[PDB]
Amino acid sequence: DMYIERAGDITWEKDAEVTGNSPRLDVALDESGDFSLVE
Amino acid sequence: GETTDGVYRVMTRRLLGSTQVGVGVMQEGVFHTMWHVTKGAALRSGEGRLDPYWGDVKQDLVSYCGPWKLDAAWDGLSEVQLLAVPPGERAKNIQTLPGIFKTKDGDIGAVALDYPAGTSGSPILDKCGRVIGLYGNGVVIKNGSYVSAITQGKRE
Ligand SMILES: Cc1cc(CO)c2cccc(NC(=O)[C@H]3C[C@H](N)C3)c2n1
Repeated sequence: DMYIERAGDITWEKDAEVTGNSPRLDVALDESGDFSLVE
Repeated sequence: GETTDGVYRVMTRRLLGSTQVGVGVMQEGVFHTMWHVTKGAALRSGEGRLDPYWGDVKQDLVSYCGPWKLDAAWDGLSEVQLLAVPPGERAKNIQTLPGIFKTKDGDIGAVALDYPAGTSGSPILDKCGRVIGLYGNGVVIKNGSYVSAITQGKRE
């Protein structure tokens, strides 16, 4: 049986760690809401 | 229960100790998370009970106490912030320029950041602080690394 606890406000934080790339991906979405790579 | 706007952890005791299964957003009295986190189960906010109101397994979204409220969209150009809330660890912004999921039905923002599954439901923000979608439904690429979609609902 699941419960929720607060973890913060929702705010943009200037000089946060900038990271990760920007890939363009061909994907399909099935009826179970799972994405897959088209190839 | 606590209805203050903000980001929350989704906890269960049904397993060993207390386990973080996901994350969500409280806005305008409605709690927003991903369907695979709760499976549409009711939630507790202290002594308050939260009852599912809307949900769609294909969108992998669900809302509690009212209709989906978050209607902000990636502009297609700007960097975003993932407000990650990992299990056992403090909330932490991570700035990134999102990639693209190309599908037969149109193009979706994507973020290339790998976090634990229990981070699912963490929101993604624009520069004005508005939630443009939730993290936790995506794909594993040639490498072995994870890429989440930017998943956004419709506000009626
Ligand atoms: C294999 C894997 C890995 C990570 C991190 O490494 C994940 C991180 C967050 C969410 C996941 N799950 C999903 O994308 C959806 C697919 C279902 N609807 C749940 C993750 N799956």
